Amino acid sequence: HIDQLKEREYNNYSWQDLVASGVVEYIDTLEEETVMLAMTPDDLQEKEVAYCSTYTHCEI
Amino acid sequence: GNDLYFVKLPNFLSVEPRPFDPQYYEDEFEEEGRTRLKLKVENNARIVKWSDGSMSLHLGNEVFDVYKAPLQGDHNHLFIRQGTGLQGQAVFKTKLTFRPHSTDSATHRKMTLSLADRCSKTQKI
Amino acid sequence: GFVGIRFCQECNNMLYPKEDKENRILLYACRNCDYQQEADNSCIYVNKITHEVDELTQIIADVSQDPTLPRTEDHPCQKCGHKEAVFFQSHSARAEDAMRLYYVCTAPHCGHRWTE
Ligand SMILES: [Zn+2]
Ligand SMILES: [Zn+2]
Repeated sequence: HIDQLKEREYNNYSWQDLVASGVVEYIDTLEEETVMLAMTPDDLQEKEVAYCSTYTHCEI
Repeated sequence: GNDLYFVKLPNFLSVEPRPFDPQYYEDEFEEEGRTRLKLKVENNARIVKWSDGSMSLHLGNEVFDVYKAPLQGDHNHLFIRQGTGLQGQAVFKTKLTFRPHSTDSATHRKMTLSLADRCSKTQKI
Repeated sequence: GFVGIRFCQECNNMLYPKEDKENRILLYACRNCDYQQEADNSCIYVNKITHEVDELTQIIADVSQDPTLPRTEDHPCQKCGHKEAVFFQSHSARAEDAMRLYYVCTAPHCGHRWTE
């Protein structure tokens, strides 16, 4: 996705392809109640003593 | 001879399921009418492959620009089911673990008429 | 314990408690109906002032599939013997004075819950 999205304009790819490929998702405040949300990709999804180990989403 | 050769296209890019033949083609169709005729004067196909791993689908000098994105709700087998055998003789081929993500587009137009009319009539006498 | 609502048999209405004068027994009559049925409980109305509630009766087993809910491997189940369990506090209004935790076994077709 980063490779297709870096090469946008030089090809037709866009944000809506991340949506359509199921990579990113619009989450409502009322649905944000139920997410188990990470704050960076790596740093929160590594292996330690466990915080959750059930993350559903990450911040952009 | 077998590879990823399945190709979804939108409504406005609907290619004929059969080769072009003069005995199968007819004149029925006509900004309004501009989009109408395109359905059969364009839509045999050559999916051109590029050094970046993108694909371009050509039915003219117009281009559809394509990526071989994965699929997970549609994990079928593709097969040429021709009516010949017992009840459609499906010949085996590629499995639907990927399908095209790609861009094919349209446009709109503009209008203009009038606002209100005259008034203040008066009968004789 | 408690008393339930016991419904009429004719009108399907709510039965009142009624003492039988001149057999000295406890009945259940109707308002709408003329339906007399014979009590068994000998108990009319109850009231828990302490409001003593066990939370394990309110806990559903469906909690275990909560992504947002901490997971341990230090308390195993007692029926099956699974290692995983989720845990949460009473999650209730009217919690008297307790920060007691509650566990549910994280294994399908079990839904065993316990408190330590
Ligand atoms: Zn009744
Ligand atoms: Zn268990």
